[PDB]
Amino acid sequence: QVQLVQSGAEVKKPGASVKVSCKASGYKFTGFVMHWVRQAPGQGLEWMGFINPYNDDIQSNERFRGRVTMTRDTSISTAYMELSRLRSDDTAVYYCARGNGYNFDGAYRFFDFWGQGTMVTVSSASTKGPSVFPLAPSSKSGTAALGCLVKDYFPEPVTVSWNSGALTSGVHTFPAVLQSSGLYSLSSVVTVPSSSLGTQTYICNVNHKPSNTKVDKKVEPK
Amino acid sequence: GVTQTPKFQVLKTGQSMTLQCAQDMNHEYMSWYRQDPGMGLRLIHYSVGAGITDQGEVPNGYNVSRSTTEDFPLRLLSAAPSQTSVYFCASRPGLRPEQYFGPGTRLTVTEDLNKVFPPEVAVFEPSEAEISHTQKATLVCLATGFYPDHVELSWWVNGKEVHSGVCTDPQPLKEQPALNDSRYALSSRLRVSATFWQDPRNHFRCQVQFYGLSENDEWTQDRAKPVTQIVSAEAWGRAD
Amino acid sequence: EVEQNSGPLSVPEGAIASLNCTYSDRGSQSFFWYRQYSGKSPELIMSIYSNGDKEDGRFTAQLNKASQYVSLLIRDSQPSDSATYLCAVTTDSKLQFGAGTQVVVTPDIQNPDPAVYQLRDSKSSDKSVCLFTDFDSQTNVSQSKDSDVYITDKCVLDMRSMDFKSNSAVAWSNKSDFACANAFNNSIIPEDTFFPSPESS
Amino acid sequence: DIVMTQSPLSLPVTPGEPASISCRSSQRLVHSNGNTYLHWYLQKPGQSPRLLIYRVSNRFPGVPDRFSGSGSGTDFTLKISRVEAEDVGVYYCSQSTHVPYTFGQGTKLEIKRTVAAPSVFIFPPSDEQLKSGTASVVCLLNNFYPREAKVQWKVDNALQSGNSQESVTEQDSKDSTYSLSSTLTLSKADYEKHKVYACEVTHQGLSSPVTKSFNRG
Ligand SMILES: [Cl-]
Ligand SMILES: [Cl-]
Ligand SMILES: [Zn+2]
Ligand SMILES: [Zn+2]
Ligand SMILES: [Zn+2]
Repeated sequence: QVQLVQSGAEVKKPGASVKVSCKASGYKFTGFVMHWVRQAPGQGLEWMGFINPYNDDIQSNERFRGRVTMTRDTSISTAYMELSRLRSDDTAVYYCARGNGYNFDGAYRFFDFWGQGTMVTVSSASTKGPSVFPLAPSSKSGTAALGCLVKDYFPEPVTVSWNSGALTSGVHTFPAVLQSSGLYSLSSVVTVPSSSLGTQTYICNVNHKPSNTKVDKKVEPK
Repeated sequence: GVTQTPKFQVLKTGQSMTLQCAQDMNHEYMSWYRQDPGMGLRLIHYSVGAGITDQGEVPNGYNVSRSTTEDFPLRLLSAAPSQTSVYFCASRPGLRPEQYFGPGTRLTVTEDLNKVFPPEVAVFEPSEAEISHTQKATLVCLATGFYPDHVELSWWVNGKEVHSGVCTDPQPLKEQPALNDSRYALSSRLRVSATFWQDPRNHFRCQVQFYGLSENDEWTQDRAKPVTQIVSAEAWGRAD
Repeated sequence: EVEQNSGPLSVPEGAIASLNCTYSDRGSQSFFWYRQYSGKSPELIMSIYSNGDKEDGRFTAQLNKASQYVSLLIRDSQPSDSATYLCAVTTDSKLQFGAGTQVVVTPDIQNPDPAVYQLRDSKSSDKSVCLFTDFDSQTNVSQSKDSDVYITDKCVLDMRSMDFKSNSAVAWSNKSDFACANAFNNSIIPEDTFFPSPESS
Repeated sequence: DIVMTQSPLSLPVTPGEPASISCRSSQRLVHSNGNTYLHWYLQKPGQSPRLLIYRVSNRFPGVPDRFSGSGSGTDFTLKISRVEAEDVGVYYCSQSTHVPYTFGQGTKLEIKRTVAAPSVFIFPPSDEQLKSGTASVVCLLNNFYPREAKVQWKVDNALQSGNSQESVTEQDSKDSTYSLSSTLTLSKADYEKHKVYACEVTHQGLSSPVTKSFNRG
């Protein structure tokens, strides 16, 4: 079980720095090269550089030379990526991707495992946790739809799960919309059997990491 | 007598394997054992006759089958790093209480096959000071950086294998002893008379049979797939 | 349960290697001795079924059913006999095996001439090994203290047609510091070890 | 920088049909060590990218053998022998021979399926939200195809404009459908001046528009 676990999302002001971490598990950490790849919202992929945790050897994209710094701590199997003098177009999800080549092999040039990503928003606006409201199943409910409304948060993202991960089928978590207040809003829905409404408990698990919000909202028929 | 295949095997965690065992002695009782340092021989399963099988001390993750009297396969359902051991098959008449053992299967289970490396082999020619001082000539062979520890070193003089004047280390050195995935080094010596080394018609070859991956195994590294192969090094006699 | 004596037993060539073995089941009627060479399989060498002595070449097995005691003596020990000896016990036609006793028979070196030689790679002269050889069995080789210096334990070779036996240990390293003069520095070696000068360039 | 260009940038394909994505590089990609470090990754919606083919034509273990790669010089092709619904996402060719490593723009594979009309659902604002002073009314359009859909909000039969936002999911990996959520935002005071709340859905799968409505406020 190779796993790469990255640090949580953040908002940083323009001119500030961010240090994104990536903790490796399930393999000898110094044996593989760790790359950093970014993707701006709705955009393609951009390689930033890499560190070889064994010898501290680095390579970097000239486009970030002077702002990017890759380090590692072998005691805690973590690789860091610090990016300085944050500009508005540095808003992106940042991924750590493991090179395939073990023990100095050239296969390091292609990536096998990736972290989940760390969204960094470059903004002078303040962090705000969301409000979570039930989208109650209809009395006139066959299949019934229910969900949760995650209103007024900044910055992105929020994660939403159902029944702690035990409910995945028929789930639709929608892309957030930016409201005129400069705040985000999203809904998460699930279509379930109408017959289950009386018996089965439905709880949405919302997480907004920039504000440390963790809400477990029970969704019931009125 | 008791036959076993393969002699060596490297597996990836989760893989399946069947160690074959067969005898032509009409023995009713066949058994499987594993041998680990510190521990002695531990019985895994036994069969008191065709169609009958029973659990030994360590049945955990092993299945056995006795469809015929001659064969007794040991199936490894899903290989785990704890199953790394030497396995021996054994057969008793079951009627003389004497037990005979198969040659053994040395098995290594690794989390990743990218840790498998063939040896590099080098021959070191006799020192002139040794030749003059003792009238003897010692050739040294090194097999380095191999994983797993599944190798067979032999010396060949003039196209024929030799055993006289040979000493190969009984166990390899761990290159990084602290590590569990450590690569190995092994040395051997071949000592001949100074005059035998001095004849340029004599050719000495040090051969290392390495057991590694199959030609059907998957491989994503830039380096060559570390398959079962012979790696050798040679030296020619010299009237220097 | 089968229990054997503490190993490795160091036995000089020509001497008797004495192996003991005790068992707990009093109804045991079959007792055996297996010889296992390193990286090889256990081979049955002796079987004893009733009290007293059983000889077979250089081996003598002894059984004392009353004391639940099995013995194996290896007379006129040869370095050839260096192996692990396993004691196995049973009651009827399972076999309980002991952990074994490793026996190391040290060769009788009557004419030692201890020296450290430098041998070069037949393919590349910059690569070399240090061979500590022709020392008597009083000398023990210590393992490497440094992690990038490799040292093998003493090995006995037999030049059979000449009836000549000799000990040797190999040492090698990529370290710029490494030299034949310092290779075996962690071992207590003879004061008169010959250290020939290497070939200069 | 070596420029990697993909063609087409959007690829609609019916399951069972073959697909082909071209990758063109601004320079040759053979490294001094002899290897050509040209690869193909697929990023499915909401996930990290995943390696399919490494070094032009080598399939990564675990990838279905319906994916294959070929090419030399500056022209490289990724082929899918028979496309399956799970192949939906963006394909990227990559060059890691020379630093900086560079990716193509991405080619979005779209699965053509049969027309599927949306299942429409409406949700009134929760009483917990109403206490706060705002009213959100949600309309859900579940599992439809094609992606073209129109939602009109009606409050007491009056057509709304400027007080709603919508978002649509990516095409599903199993049924190849889209889902849309539309929120109508009103203040608690204006929400309480009206009885009928309705969202009206038009889509190709519907011969006549479908209305879902509720009374209260
Ligand atoms: Cl980007
Ligand atoms: Cl209502
Ligand atoms: Zn520069
Ligand atoms: Zn109005
Ligand atoms: Zn109004």
